Amino acid sequence: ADYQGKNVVIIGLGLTGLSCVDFFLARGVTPRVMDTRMTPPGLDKLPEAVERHTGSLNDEWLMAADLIVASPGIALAHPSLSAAADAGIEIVGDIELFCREAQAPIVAITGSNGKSTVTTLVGEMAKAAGVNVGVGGNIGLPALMLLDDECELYVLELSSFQLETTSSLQAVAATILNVTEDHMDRYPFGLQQYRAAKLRIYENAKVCVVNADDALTMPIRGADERCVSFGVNMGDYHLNHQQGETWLRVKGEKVLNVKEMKLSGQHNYTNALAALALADAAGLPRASSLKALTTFTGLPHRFEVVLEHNGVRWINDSKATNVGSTEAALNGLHVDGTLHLLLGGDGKSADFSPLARYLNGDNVRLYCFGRDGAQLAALRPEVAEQTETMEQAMRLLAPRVQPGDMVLLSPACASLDQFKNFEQRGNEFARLAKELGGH
Ligand SMILES: Nc1ncnc2c1ncn2[C@@H]1O[C@H](COP(=O)(O)OP(=O)(O)OP(=O)(O)O)[C@@H](O)[C@H]1O
Ligand SMILES: [Ca+2]
Ligand SMILES: [Ca+2]
Ligand SMILES: [Ca+2]
Ligand SMILES: [Mg+2]
Ligand SMILES: [Mg+2]
Ligand SMILES: [Mg+2]
Ligand SMILES: [Mg+2]
Repeated sequence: ADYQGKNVVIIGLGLTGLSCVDFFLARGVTPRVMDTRMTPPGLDKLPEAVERHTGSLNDEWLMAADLIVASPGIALAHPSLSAAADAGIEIVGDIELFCREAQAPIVAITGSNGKSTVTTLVGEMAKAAGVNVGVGGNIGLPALMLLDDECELYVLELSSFQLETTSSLQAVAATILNVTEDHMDRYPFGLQQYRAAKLRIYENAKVCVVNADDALTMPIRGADERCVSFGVNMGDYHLNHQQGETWLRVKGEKVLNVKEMKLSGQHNYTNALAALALADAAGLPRASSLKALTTFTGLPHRFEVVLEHNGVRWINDSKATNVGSTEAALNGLHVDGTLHLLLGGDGKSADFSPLARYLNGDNVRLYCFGRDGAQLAALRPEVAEQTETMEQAMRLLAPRVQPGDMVLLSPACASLDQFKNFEQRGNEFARLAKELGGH
């Protein structure tokens, strides 16, 4: 597209907004930028010629714009943006700008949880094929930074927020991995509204990869000829268990024993299936995509086995900051002895009820900590202990573990009551797992 001579205003001075600034500067357009934070991090990366306004939005800048480029972190519903749209001012986001310029096929991945794992996995499948693939859309590598005429394939992780401002995406393959109660703040009309944002990803997609086990991932008008499904018990791509073994199965044919993979957990096996369905639909060779499933290490803090010693697996699932993540970790969970389950932190007023139906059984112990520990111990008081901190809980369980056991940090809560971020929490869990379980 051609932006010469336009009055362009960018909202957000994070990495995403900075990538938008770079995009317009590379095209000879000097945009204006604003951020409601007084001193956003990106401020001191800006060139001198870019006018900037911080500490709030600048309504007259917005109302004079030819094009508003909104960070995903501000709502289309914010009064200033509603006022601009009422005036007929075009509002887009960075993904919309990307889609207008992308000259290679796009694989597009959204969902409440698992996006980063599936996105990275599809990227590995492309790399195994020798494809110069560009992988991004997370806050840490914004899509506009991927744009390059040498790129042969784009793999984008897309949030519901980015999708709300995107209209030009024509994915060669797209998925909604799952939809669970999250981002409730931004979706005042509930789960079907949050869903409608994610459903935009299928607009003009050539192939829709849907979750057979989550009907909210189906396209808005229902299943159609574009749809390929992945699931646990059935679907085009599904899981097969027998003789104590598990296989990935595609259209009636086993394709891989999961013992060749390095990921653990049924939900990561379904992530593998979704990734393979997307890669297949994108035209990547099956052989190299299966090879990627055997080399993919997984991402830190996502159901990550950090220690396996003396028959005890220690699993860092610190990135399970919400209930749907932990529920997925407990569903179909394979443990031969006792599960020692670490829950706690700032639960953000979540309903933890869903976790209850997994915590019966003679082989479960709960260790609950942080701000909301008491709520979590309430799930099943008989098998629960409550401490202030994760380290205290780990010291409580470490002398009790036996071969066959699993120690799972799947907190279902944010970490900010006691840690700088979930990465520090996961890193601390790994340090203590090795201190207490390695020797
Ligand atoms: N298919 C899945 N369903 C539910 N939870 C999952 C699934 N795959 C992974 N998880 C868990 O969800 C948490 C987040 O994983 P991941 O970082 O891949 O998600 P995401 O969608 O990228 O998240 P974000 O919205 O923060 O970008 C981790 O606990 C991971 O184990
Ligand atoms: Ca802002
Ligand atoms: Ca206590
Ligand atoms: Ca956190
Ligand atoms: Mg001024
Ligand atoms: Mg999210
Ligand atoms: Mg992510
Ligand atoms: Mg079902």
